Amino acid sequence: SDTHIFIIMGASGDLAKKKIYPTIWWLFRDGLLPENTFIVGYARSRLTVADIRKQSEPFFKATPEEKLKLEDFFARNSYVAGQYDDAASYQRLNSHMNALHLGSQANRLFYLALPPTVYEAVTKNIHESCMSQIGWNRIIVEKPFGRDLQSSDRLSNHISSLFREDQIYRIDHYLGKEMVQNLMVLRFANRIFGPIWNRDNIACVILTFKEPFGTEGRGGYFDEFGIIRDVMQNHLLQMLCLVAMEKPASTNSDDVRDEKVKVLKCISEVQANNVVLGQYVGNPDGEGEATKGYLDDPTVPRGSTTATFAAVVLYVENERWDGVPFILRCGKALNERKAEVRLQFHDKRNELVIRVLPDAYERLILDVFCGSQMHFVRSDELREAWRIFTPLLHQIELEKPKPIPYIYGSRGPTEADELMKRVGFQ
Amino acid sequence: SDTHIFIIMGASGDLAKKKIYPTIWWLFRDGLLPENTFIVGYARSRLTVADIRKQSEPFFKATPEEKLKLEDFFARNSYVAGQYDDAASYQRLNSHMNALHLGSQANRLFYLALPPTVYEAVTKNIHESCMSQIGWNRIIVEKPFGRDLQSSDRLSNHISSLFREDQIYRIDHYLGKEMVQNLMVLRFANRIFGPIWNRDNIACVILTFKEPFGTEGRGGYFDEFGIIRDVMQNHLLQMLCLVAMEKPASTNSDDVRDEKVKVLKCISEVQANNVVLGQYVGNPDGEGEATKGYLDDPTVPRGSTTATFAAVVLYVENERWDGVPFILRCGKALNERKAEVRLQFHDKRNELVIRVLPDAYERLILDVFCGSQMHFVRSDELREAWRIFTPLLHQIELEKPKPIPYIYGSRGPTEADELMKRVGFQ
Ligand SMILES: NC(=O)c1ccc[n+]([C@@H]2O[C@H](COP(=O)([O-])OP(=O)(O)OC[C@H]3O[C@@H](n4cnc5c(N)ncnc54)[C@H](OP(=O)(O)O)[C@@H]3O)[C@@H](O)[C@H]2O)c1
Ligand SMILES: NC(=O)c1ccc[n+]([C@@H]2O[C@H](COP(=O)([O-])OP(=O)(O)OC[C@H]3O[C@@H](n4cnc5c(N)ncnc54)[C@H](OP(=O)(O)O)[C@@H]3O)[C@@H](O)[C@H]2O)c1
Repeated sequence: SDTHIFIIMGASGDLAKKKIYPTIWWLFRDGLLPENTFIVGYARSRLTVADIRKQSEPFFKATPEEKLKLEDFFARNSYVAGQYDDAASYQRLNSHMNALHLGSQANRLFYLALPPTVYEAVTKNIHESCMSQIGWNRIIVEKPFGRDLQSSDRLSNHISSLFREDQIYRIDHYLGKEMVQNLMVLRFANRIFGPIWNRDNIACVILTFKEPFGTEGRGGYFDEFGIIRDVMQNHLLQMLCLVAMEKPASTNSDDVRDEKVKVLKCISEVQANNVVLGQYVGNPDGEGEATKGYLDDPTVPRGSTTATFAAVVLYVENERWDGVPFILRCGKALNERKAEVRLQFHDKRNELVIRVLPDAYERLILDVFCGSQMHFVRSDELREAWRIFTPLLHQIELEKPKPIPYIYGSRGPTEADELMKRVGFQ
Repeated sequence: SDTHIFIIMGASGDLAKKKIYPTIWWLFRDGLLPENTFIVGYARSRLTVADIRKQSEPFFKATPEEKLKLEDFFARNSYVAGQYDDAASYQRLNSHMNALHLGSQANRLFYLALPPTVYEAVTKNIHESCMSQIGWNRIIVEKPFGRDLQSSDRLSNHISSLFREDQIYRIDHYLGKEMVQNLMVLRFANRIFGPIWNRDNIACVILTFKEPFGTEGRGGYFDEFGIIRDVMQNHLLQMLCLVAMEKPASTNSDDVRDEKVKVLKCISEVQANNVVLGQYVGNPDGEGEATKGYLDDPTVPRGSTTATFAAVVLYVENERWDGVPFILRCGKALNERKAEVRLQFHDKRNELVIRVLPDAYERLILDVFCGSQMHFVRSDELREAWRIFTPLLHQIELEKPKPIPYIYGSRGPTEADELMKRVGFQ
């Protein structure tokens, strides 16, 4: 229809006031939201809309001449309070949404801006209380999608036992304002260079994600993940899929995601001999945040063996690719801010390099509004990535191997380049 | 065999003392010449080897410790004097070559460092006087290979009436020390991206040759050619061939040159509507040779309509390429020193970019020594390029259209970009 309700499960946290309210503001200001779109937040802290405004207007970049549009925006805003496992609270939320103009028939988009530890509760109550009877119901879940195959499997099974896959939207948007253009141009490259990309012409493919900045006083949150769960298992693996995939049956989201799943189902579990881990130490001669290392961050626990750099070799095992090594190299606190995919050819060796107005996160919100699931990891697709990376992560958490120390600013630990050479790179 | 004689027809000119003596020195110093190689020069001016040495040693970059190798080098040197159409002079040359150690059986490589106006004479006398009876005989001819289809045809017919094609080596080496790597990597790219390069995936191909420097006090020699005869008709057309060619039957020089000829035989004669010509004027705000324009060069005749920039659209007409425009854009005195080939794809539009120890000219001398004709335009291949570009050049010399004036440092006359847009570039 034409009436939409944007439920924000958790308006009192960072992601709410720092981004999603600003981003929805930015889409409304530019006339990109549906004309009949209400924004309804919901958390336990009792507070007025004006409190959200006083504590989240700084981040809007508002200018005096455009503020009347903002007044209409906040007329669209409303907020109610309640618990996350209180049936009466969800009933109050549902009745308040029904009270809005045409809220009975309206589409409902639930953004779970909550720590996944409460998801099991929320997804339940919504399912039995707040789902629309006429319009569609789409839920946006947030990272982490578990931390291993078992936890991710239990969470995804719980969520998919209540919502069809065309209602589950797993969003990921923390690696740059050009995050969607990456996958878009990589899909275009797979559609163009489809016939060339075989084991006959290519000897090795690499996928690189370098960042020049460290954790920057926030290594405490990064310490509970690791560089494998933060960059590799989700994004680099998705672009590996996009590189190695077959020609899709069409341009539907589900067909290309089927091809990505088919690619993932051919990658065996990575083992430690094909893995090089590294941790960045403070640069003695640099200045600024360059002087501090990973362990010099106060939020990082002492003795942390968490890797902030990883080089991993995977192999797609079919007829198109066999023995062709896919080298995923990523790392915080490096020499450049580079995100590229280089395919080296069977012959100095020659290689093809693929380097990178709706801006990423906004593009993603608009995809869930229109309904295109193109860029969201699908539930069965995730299980395969977690299967690939789970034994290695269990081994790392069990044995806790000391990551190779590398100097802040270096390209990486020399063992990574040695690993590349062992498999056949030069 | 093992004995070689390097005849240099014309040791008293620039190309002799500035390059070919230095280059052969550089190949001997590095042990790249055959061990039994004699260097024998020949021109009308009577002079000793020591005069060539006193006037060409500056250009050798000799260092005190390496000069004993140079003494052996000049022991290999010798020189005789005579006319270019005097039978007795060529008889003296032949007897002197026979006098050398094993000179009767030795291979003979004739380098015609002479203005082509005497070629007809030289190539005759050699054919009847100085060709070896046991070893091979290879002649290196030099630009210009004529100036239109008729003159080039008469010259090539005269030369090929005396020497087989595996004896004629048309050398071209004035556009950079990386001139051979260009064609090498372009051949590799054709062998790799063969299946992709069709009219289905590609909408437009461009081939760019930009130079940031002007004529630099030597516009008098450039004025008799034009930018079409200096860059486009020879080099850019060769790399167009290398891009659009089919898969060769093997890796022989003659098979790939057959493919290049097959490509050339499908390009019709270019007409003025697909041509944009430009002449560089002095930059008022720049400094140095930037202040002077093309007409400010004293060696340039007043009122010269010679084009120093050209943008030309050609079309290969077969089944692999049809309606696919090949845009050859070249120009002296520009913004960058760039030599690239960009293939634009059928969709912002995406494009594939191909940009560029034996160093070019040395690599070429070594190819004629070993005998690989890979990088030398073959006699039947040249005729096709001259056929393509002859009507346009006749029209330019007849009507003398004033080239579009463009500012020194600009990308080029706006009419070139307009021409690109007319054919379908964006
Ligand atoms: N790179 C990443 O992976 C990344 C980065 C940023 C955010 N995120 C995800 O984004 C989501 C939003 O989190 P946030 O960082 O923006 O802020 P947040 O403080 O984690 O959560 C926002 C709201 O959640 C409720 N909440 C927090 N902890 C709770 C608990 N233990 N029990 C019940 N309710 C609780 C509170 O609402 P009330 O107290 O008002 O009820 C709080 O204001 C999280 O799921 C987080 O994982 C991920
Ligand atoms: N970009 C280009 O196209 C380019 C650039 C450089 C050179 N070249 C070619 O390289 C070749 C070498 O020429 P160069 O520039 O190095 O010097 P050059 O002075 O043209 O020729 C060298 C020798 O040729 C003889 N010679 C010159 N004009 C003659 C004439 N009208 N009749 C008879 N003999 C004559 C003289 O020998 P003696 O007086 O001792 O007998 C002279 O020392 C030429 O064919 C030229 O076209 C081309």
